[PDB]
Amino acid sequence: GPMVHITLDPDTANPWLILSEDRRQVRLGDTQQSIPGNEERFDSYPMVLGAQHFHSGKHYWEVDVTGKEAWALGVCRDSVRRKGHFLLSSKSGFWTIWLWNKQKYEAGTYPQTPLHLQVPPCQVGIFLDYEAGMVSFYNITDHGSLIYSFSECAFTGPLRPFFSPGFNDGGKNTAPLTLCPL
Ligand SMILES: CC(=O)c1ccc2c(c1)N(CCCN(C)C)c1ccccc1S2
Repeated sequence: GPMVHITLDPDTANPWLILSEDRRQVRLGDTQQSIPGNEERFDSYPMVLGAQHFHSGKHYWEVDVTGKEAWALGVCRDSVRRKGHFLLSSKSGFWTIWLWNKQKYEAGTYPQTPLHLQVPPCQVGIFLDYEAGMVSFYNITDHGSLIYSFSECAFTGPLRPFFSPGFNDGGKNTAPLTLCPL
């Protein structure tokens, strides 16, 4: 079935992130870690990928976001640029939604799409359908209602799970993103 056990890829993790020993959780740090400047590491935002690669098929996983004032989740091409600033956009190889400022939910279309959520999600489900060209986001707290779906994605190559526990703000928002047991 589509449920997949995601683990986080340490080689991609921005130095402002702290990964748990089992690589199932990630949070913002108060200072940057001193770690290699390898080509796969996001250097400008607190972002990290899952280790898993998807070339085809249906895949599903869930993330706990309880109480966080900001986070971003989704899928991206493995080929996305890792160094420098960029637009989180489905024109740039990312299919993502996010929260910031405690109550501003947006989908990473270009331009961005505001999302009106009646129930703030505590857990989010991410469903990837490679052949259908779809990435769908579900509000587990609201009985699995649809938050947003990207369609007509027309994927090539491997895709990766994408995560951010927030941006750097002054040590705020330090609770982790946690991959839920499935
Ligand atoms: C849209 C875009 O390219 C974009 C690029 C990077 C980031 C981002 C938006 N925001 C949303 C804006 C935060 N700014 C205003 C500080 C975000 C949200 C949750 C977690 C991490 C991040 S960092």
